[PDB]
Amino acid sequence: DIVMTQSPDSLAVSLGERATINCKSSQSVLYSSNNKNYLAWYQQKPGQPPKLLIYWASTRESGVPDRFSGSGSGTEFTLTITSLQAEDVAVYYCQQYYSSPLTFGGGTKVEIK
Amino acid sequence: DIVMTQSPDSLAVSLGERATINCKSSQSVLYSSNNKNYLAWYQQKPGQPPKLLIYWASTRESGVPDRFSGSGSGTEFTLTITSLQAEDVAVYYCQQYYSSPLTFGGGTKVEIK
Amino acid sequence: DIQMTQSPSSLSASVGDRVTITCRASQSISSFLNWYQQKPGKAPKLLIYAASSLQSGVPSRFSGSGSGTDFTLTISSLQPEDFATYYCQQSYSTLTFGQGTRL
Amino acid sequence: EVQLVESGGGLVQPGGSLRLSCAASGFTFSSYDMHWVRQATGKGLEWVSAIGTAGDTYYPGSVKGRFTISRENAKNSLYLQMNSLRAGDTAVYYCARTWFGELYFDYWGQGTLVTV
Amino acid sequence: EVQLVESGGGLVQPGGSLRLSCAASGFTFSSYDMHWVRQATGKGLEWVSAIGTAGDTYYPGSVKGRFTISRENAKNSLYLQMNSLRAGDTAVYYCARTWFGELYFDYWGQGTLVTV
Amino acid sequence: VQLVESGGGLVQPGGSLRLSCAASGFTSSSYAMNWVRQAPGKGLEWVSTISGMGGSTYYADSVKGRFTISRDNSKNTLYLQMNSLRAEDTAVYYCAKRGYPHSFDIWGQGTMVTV
Amino acid sequence: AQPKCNPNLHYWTTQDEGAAIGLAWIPYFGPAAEGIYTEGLMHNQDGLICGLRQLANETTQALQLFLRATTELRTFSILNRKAIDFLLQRWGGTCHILGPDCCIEPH
Amino acid sequence: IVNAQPKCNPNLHYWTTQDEGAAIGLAWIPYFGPAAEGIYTEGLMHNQDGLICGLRQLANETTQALQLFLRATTELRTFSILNRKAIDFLLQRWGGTCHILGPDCCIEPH
Amino acid sequence: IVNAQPKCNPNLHYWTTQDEGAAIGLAWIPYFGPAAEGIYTEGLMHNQDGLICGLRQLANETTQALQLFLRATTELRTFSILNRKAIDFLLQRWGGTCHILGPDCCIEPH
Amino acid sequence: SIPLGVIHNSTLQVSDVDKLVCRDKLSSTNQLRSVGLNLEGNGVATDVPSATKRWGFRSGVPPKVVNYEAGEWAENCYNLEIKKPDGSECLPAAPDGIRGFPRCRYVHKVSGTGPCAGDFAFHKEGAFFLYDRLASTVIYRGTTFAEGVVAFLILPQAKKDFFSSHPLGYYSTTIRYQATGFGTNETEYLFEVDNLTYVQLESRFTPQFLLQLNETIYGKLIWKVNPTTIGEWAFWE
Amino acid sequence: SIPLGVIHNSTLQVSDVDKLVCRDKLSSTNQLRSVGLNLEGNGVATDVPSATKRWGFRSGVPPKVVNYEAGEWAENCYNLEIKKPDGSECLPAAPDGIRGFPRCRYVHKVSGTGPCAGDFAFHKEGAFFLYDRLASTVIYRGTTFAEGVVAFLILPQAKKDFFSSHPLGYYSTTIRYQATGFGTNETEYLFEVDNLTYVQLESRFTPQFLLQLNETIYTSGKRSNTTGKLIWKVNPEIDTTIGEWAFWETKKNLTRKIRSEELSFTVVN
Amino acid sequence: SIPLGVIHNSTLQVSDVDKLVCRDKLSSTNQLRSVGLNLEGNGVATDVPSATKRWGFRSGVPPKVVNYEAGEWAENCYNLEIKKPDGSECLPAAPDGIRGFPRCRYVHKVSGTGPCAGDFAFHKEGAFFLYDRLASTVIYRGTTFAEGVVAFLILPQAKKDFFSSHPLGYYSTTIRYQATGFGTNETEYLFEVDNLTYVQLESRFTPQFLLQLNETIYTSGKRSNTTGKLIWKVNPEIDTTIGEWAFWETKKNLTRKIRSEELSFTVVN
Ligand SMILES: *[C@@H]1O[C@H](CO)[C@@H](O[C@@H]2O[C@H](CO)[C@@H](O[C@@H]3O[C@H](CO[C@H]4O[C@H](CO[C@H]5O[C@H](CO)[C@@H](O)[C@H](O)[C@@H]5O)[C@@H](O)[C@H](O)[C@@H]4O)[C@@H](O)[C@H](O[C@H]4O[C@H](CO)[C@@H](O)[C@H](O)[C@@H]4O)[C@@H]3O)[C@H](O)[C@H]2NC(C)=O)[C@H](O)[C@H]1NC(C)=O
Ligand SMILES: *[C@@H]1O[C@H](CO)[C@@H](O)[C@H](O)[C@H]1NC(C)=O
Ligand SMILES: *[C@@H]1O[C@H](CO)[C@@H](O)[C@H](O)[C@H]1NC(C)=O
Ligand SMILES: *[C@@H]1O[C@H](CO)[C@@H](O)[C@H](O)[C@H]1NC(C)=O
Ligand SMILES: *[C@@H]1O[C@H](CO)[C@@H](O)[C@H](O)[C@H]1NC(C)=O
Ligand SMILES: *[C@@H]1O[C@H](CO)[C@@H](O)[C@H](O)[C@H]1NC(C)=O
Ligand SMILES: *[C@@H]1O[C@H](CO)[C@@H](O)[C@H](O)[C@H]1NC(C)=O
Ligand SMILES: *[C@@H]1O[C@H](CO)[C@@H](O)[C@H](O)[C@H]1NC(C)=O
Ligand SMILES: *[C@@H]1O[C@H](CO)[C@@H](O)[C@H](O)[C@H]1NC(C)=O
Repeated sequence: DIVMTQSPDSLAVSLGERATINCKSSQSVLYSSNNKNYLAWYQQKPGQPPKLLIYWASTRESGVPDRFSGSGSGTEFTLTITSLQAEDVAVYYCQQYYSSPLTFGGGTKVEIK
Repeated sequence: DIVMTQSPDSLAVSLGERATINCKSSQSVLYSSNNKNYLAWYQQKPGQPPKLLIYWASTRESGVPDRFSGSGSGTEFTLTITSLQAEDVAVYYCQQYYSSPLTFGGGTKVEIK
Repeated sequence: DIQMTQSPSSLSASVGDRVTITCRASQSISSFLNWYQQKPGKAPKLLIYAASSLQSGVPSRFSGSGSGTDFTLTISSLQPEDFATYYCQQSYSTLTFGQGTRL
Repeated sequence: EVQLVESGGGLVQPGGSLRLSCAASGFTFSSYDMHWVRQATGKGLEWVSAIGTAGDTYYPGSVKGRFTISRENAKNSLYLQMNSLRAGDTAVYYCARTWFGELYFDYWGQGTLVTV
Repeated sequence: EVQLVESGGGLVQPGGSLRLSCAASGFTFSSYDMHWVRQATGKGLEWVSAIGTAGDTYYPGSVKGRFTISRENAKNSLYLQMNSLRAGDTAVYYCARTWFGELYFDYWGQGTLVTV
Repeated sequence: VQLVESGGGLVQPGGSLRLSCAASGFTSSSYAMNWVRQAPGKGLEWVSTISGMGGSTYYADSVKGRFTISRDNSKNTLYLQMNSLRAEDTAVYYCAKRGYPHSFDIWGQGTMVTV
Repeated sequence: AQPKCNPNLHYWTTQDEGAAIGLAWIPYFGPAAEGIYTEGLMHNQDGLICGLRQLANETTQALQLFLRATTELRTFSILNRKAIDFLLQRWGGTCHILGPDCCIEPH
Repeated sequence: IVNAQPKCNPNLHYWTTQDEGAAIGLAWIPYFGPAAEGIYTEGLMHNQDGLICGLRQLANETTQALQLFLRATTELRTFSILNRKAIDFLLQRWGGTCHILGPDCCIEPH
Repeated sequence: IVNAQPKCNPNLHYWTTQDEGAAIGLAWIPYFGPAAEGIYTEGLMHNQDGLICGLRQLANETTQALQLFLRATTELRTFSILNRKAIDFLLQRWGGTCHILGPDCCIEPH
Repeated sequence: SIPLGVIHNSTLQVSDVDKLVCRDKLSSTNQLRSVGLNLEGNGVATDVPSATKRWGFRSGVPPKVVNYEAGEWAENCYNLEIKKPDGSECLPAAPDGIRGFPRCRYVHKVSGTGPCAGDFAFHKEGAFFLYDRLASTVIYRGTTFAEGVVAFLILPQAKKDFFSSHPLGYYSTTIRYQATGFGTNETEYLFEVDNLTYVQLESRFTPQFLLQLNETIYGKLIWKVNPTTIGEWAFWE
Repeated sequence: SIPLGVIHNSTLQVSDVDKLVCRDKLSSTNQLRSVGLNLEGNGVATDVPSATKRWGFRSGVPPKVVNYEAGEWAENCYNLEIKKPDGSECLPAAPDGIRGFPRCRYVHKVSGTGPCAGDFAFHKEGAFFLYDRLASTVIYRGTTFAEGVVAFLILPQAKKDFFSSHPLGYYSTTIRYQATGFGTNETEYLFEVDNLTYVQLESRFTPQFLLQLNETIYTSGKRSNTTGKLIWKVNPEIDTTIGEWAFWETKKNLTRKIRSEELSFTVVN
Repeated sequence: SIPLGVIHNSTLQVSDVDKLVCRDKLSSTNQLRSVGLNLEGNGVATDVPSATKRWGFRSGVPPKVVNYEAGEWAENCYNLEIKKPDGSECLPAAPDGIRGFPRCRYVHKVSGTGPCAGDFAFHKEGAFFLYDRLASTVIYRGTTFAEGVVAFLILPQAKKDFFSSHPLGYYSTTIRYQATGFGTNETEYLFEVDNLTYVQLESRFTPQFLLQLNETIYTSGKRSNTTGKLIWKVNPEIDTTIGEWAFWETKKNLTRKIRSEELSFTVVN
């Protein structure tokens, strides 16, 4: 049962500065057959349903701006916001669809300074 | 991956009596073929690089005094200082070298009383 | 199968010169190419054991060079007895020979 | 444009029964398998149920015997029926649409708060 | 006898690059496998890179693509090239030598601190 | 140290011929000897090889069903029984001994077969 | 009975042991899993190919039933069993010379 | 005889895998077919006491050789024993150099 | 001979699995039997250099065919080579249409 | 050199390989058959207390498996779920191919704890544990087996009267036991009549008596039960 | 009682086992061969929607594997990656020996989720899924296979004429399909031309057409739009049915080439 | 068509497939035998530094194994514990059936870290790795193996003449090595005399020499010290070469004995 743990519980970073959210999974979610990581990143802005930022660990949803970039392989992954505008304050979640339970990691809250 | 857990985060004990640090591994690091436990113990004094103390779970390093005694098997391990001295105050670490990611347990600090 | 090609079909050089003869394989052979020197009208003589190793008793001037797909042989000093034609044999499959090179 | 409307929710006594309805518009409901995800007020998102396109119901251990998920393609609405609700199941429930053939929830609906 | 010295630590802007150099003396550098170990101020020792005798490089997931380790045997030096550094990378970086053919770090260099 | 070839001559298209390669200074039984054919002016191609003891017989694609090759280890002699000779077979034949990359190392003097 | 029979058969088979002479027999210095196969096209005779396809379709009944009976996870003995049965039927016991049950040709 | 064993069962109720010819249905297809429990076919050999009471002895005697044979081979699961017995039977009848009159090979002259 | 091969070992000391007939004790039983290490037996064929040496040559020669056969086969574990050799031998000598007095068929009158 | 039995004229004579007798003919491979005859037929006690004595644990011997094409109905079959007092597995998990013995009238499902000296459990008498056309020298956890011995037969001349037709309705009852100290002489068995009610075992008890014990009875309770000789005849008798 | 086929004079007659004609002559095992003929040649439809219907799920039947020494090049092969809607495993993982079918011109890498009611997936028609010289009765996850039947042959020994001589590198394209409700009548397939564009799939569409659709979508697909993933619906507006003939027949016949203009695309919203 | 050796009158005639020689008689399958002959008997260098060079790592080729019914005692057998420099597994774990080579005079147990390019390790010489009646083309972790080739034999007349009796003690000593850069040209080995003392290893050193060195270190090598693990360079300072002859050669007699004084020790550093 893969359990996702996001390393920074909160991430205060100033406007326009890179932010990185780390995501460690108990088990590797890289699939050998296709060699593409079965992880997705969700953004939940306060008061709204979560939104799908990045899927396949790195692939970016069409609506999502270029700032959000997902990287990593195997057990641990990271989501990097190249420039953090104020409107990106939210709680960011991981998801693994490699295995049955489809767990989500504890949210990471990014706050502007 | 084996995740190493050292049970006593801080172990305040007076000088001259036994001090034991307990180390727990997620899955056993005892290799069947050689029946040798793939665990090592490191001592990091404040502001010095960590120095190896006990390797193969029980085998002691050449420099290390015989006061530092290590023991255990399978999943869980322990390090025992037969007589604590003022000089021994440090942060003691675990390592499991049985798997692909080399992992160090969270440090245990011993302090004189 | 793999096709063996020596790039210089014929070339002429004087004595005391540096010459390189190259044999090319269509698909990579793992340093399994051995060179043969055939004196005109006489049975061929092995030169390079496998891409680089020089046969015992063959003059040291002959130098074997090897790689994954492209092989070369260099004659250090071009003595008259070494002016004879050369061949390249692959040993990966079917033991074909490249078309001979004429000096 | 996929737009998901969720209904139901409110105060149900522990051990009571509730029905949550997720009406779906803007996409072919039959083609897409649908999931329920609940976010606890103080905890991260937890996946709580999934329905296949063929009506097969799949649940995690927590709600294995207590939750019944159903989709009726005809009226384009999806229901999660909750029985024997315990205090733990007091989260905000989101109906989510997995992408076609894939297990990441692309589209979510505004959550409905259930309090036990 | 065995002396490992770290160099190149400093302040690096987030997303920037830094190159760490480990000099070695008192042992045959070529034979032994050299490792870089990261110790955060409050998080304990963490293995961050490994270089083999033949130049083979192994990294954990965190620095799988960001970090490239290199050893140049002739000058008895070990090089860790850190790229795209993030806030998490700030720590004391040790160059360690595992004992011949085994994975325990017998000798540790005097640490160098890099801040992001 | 010496390999001797014999049996070459004039054979009309079709028919059979036996090429005898004999080993002098070598125990041919130990070494896997090979036959290499050089067409006049058209380069060298390998035709067949045998294992040292004679268990394994190996042939080229062209002569896969046409040539039968056998070794009499007792006499240190190799026999290549060419059969159903074709027009292109009118070439000198060399017998050689295997080497590190299945490399012909000691070459006996070639014999000429003409169709 | 078959609706459409492909007249031409393009067959991939494992390489002939005799064919390989290079030091590619060595596993380390050798072709990967993809390379082993050797190609062929039996386009000359349509009737043979269509017979083969019909034969395969008919045999699958027995092959499946035989698989059901056997406890083999991986059954590699069908060909050997066919050879043994062929020999056992031809020479099971007491062949009669003149008799055609066992056909041994007197001069 | 089966005198050695304390008691020999006169009736032998045997279960065997289904006869290939027996199944004429479209149940040959694995998907549309009986599960593992149902494949077996049934029989009774109660009539012959002598034959079965002999078989039980034959099994009892042959386990001695069978266990040694299993010890020798490194087969995790051994399925070639019947094939090897067939090969031995053929090789015994027709090893080579058959003699028409001689008992070594067996083909009645007329 | 084997001088093609650099050095030939004059002595062959062979370890083999035990013969089925020799063992009579109640050690055939797996529970009471020898452990994996003890099943083996010993022999020495030092007296005859020629046969064993030839044998080393034969093994060096046959390895090529063995490797190619393994490459063609999909067997993870191959234990049928000896049986296939046996069936080849029988199929070859007695394949069919064997003349009573012919090269193809071993049979010989009287 | 496995003994091979030739059945001719409904009489079994073990084949004499040396004599090369020509009465037998092996027309087809079908005539060759391997039959697994249950050990209970030979007359040994089949109840769990007696049967357990035969099973023993040894280490250092690799398990071996042989297939038997045909088998015999087993009056008593055993299913073992023995865990060491820790819970560590005592019997190897069943391999993929292995399946429970079919056609068992009574399945004695023994679950409990016992010392397990060996890696594998072996039959002291030298017999095979029979699993669904696979005879194994070892016991596999959770898989129904019947003690038996495999015999190899040459069936008669493709007449197919034997083992293809009966020359001349499957219900399986799961008897359940709890055991401690399994695999040693100090083993105690209490039969599980019901969830809260258990009866302590004796060697004399037969499956029929155990089945009636449920009717007889009407904080888990262990009942000592006393009912000459019971079931002196074998199951067939 | 497996039927054995004897090839006499390039004519195939099933062996008269009961008749025991001596004419057939098995010199050595090399003569004996097993051929994995694929169903694609048999003329059954090979498109993913129809082909999937043949495949079925069952539990309680153990997988069985057979060895076929030689085999036939297959126009269409499949690589299922089905997962249950939870994410739980559906198709059993491949065993060590099993590998993808060699020599597949088009590999239909179906991916997606479906109800899996059985431990293993079986062929309803009774055929064998073929994997790299190991025919199997079940579908293994992630390994290319071509559904087929295995035939046992006694080859003639005259000059190794068959399978060793031509009577007289391959490029495999992976067509990726995204699917829901795999293994049921409600299955829906999207062909994945690109990561942001998908075209709803119909049975009539053939692999050649699909690749042509890939090219036409490249020009006018409007793939690079931030709106989201696009499920296009495509109709070839031509009088005749696309892919009427089989692959062997269609190459013999004059091929019909569909211009980009004829294809019609409607966004599905 | 693997060559099948025929033994006639204690003379090895390899069989001729086509000939079907009348003379040879195969009475039963017992006569057929497979023999696994070690490479050490073939005069190849057998010391671990040279032997490792012949082994090599490649990926993309499946491992295959064969059974050899009988085998030859091997003077030198190797057991590998290689791990990648980060601690990842390099050599596949042994399958259940595979067990260590039965009879080994010297078991060279190599435990160390090396670049591990391929999935599996293969013999560059084409030979097999012999494991307890199983001949494999791939090295398996932690199982004693002796590299060798498998020969198939038709034994003579099954008259107990061959492999049934000796026509005419098993003590195995483990030489423990530690290696870095295993499987590459730049490989260094340390002979492990004991926990705290290691000796740099060269090809010249033979197992008898290494055991003598172990004794010499124990008696007078001052192995125990507080400095740390000691790596000693050792050279036998005797005019003659060390162990030129093979184990069978000259029955290893009249061989100069290198008294403890002759060996010279210096500390590498
Ligand atoms: C069955 O027996 C045969 C016969 O003994 C074995 O053949 C041996 O093969 C191995 C490797 O396959 C060779 O080792 C090589 O040594 C090379 C150094 O040169 C050697 O060559 C000589 C061989 O002499 C014969 O061949 C030459 C060449 O045609 C002829 O001129 C000569 O007349 C003979 O016909 C030896 O005499 C000499 O002393 C040397 O030993 C190395 O170059 C070679 O490769 C190395 O380097 C490669 C490139 O870097 C690298 O890829 C390799 O891994 C390796 O590092 C290899 O070490 C033996 O020399 C060779 N013996 C003979 C007598 O030919 C065969 O291996 C064996 N097979 C089995 C399964 O048992
Ligand atoms: C080596 O270490 C092992 C493990 O602690 C120990 O059993 C052995 O006695 C030690 N030997 C020496 C010579 O220190
Ligand atoms: C059980 O066996 C052990 C070992 O032989 C013995 O010590 C003990 O006395 C026995 N107990 C009984 C009750 O048989
Ligand atoms: C009794 O135990 C059975 C299992 O043996 C279980 O299924 C059943 O629910 C139990 N019933 C009660 C009343 O405990
Ligand atoms: C599919 O089949 C099921 C039977 O399992 C049936 O109930 C359902 O109506 C069918 N649906 C369609 C669209 O045919
Ligand atoms: C088809 O699409 C792929 C990507 O989906 C692209 O790489 C390729 O060029 C396209 N055309 C062909 C003919 O494959
Ligand atoms: C599209 O997907 C492929 C994998 O199918 C991936 O390699 C490629 O980088 C992706 N590109 C974009 C732009 O998403
Ligand atoms: C070892 O092999 C590598 C491979 O290229 C080479 O670079 C290196 O120089 C070699 N070492 C020696 C000492 O030859
Ligand atoms: C040789 O080494 C062994 C262990 O390998 C050790 O027990 C022994 O003491 C050593 N020799 C001597 C003479 O001490």
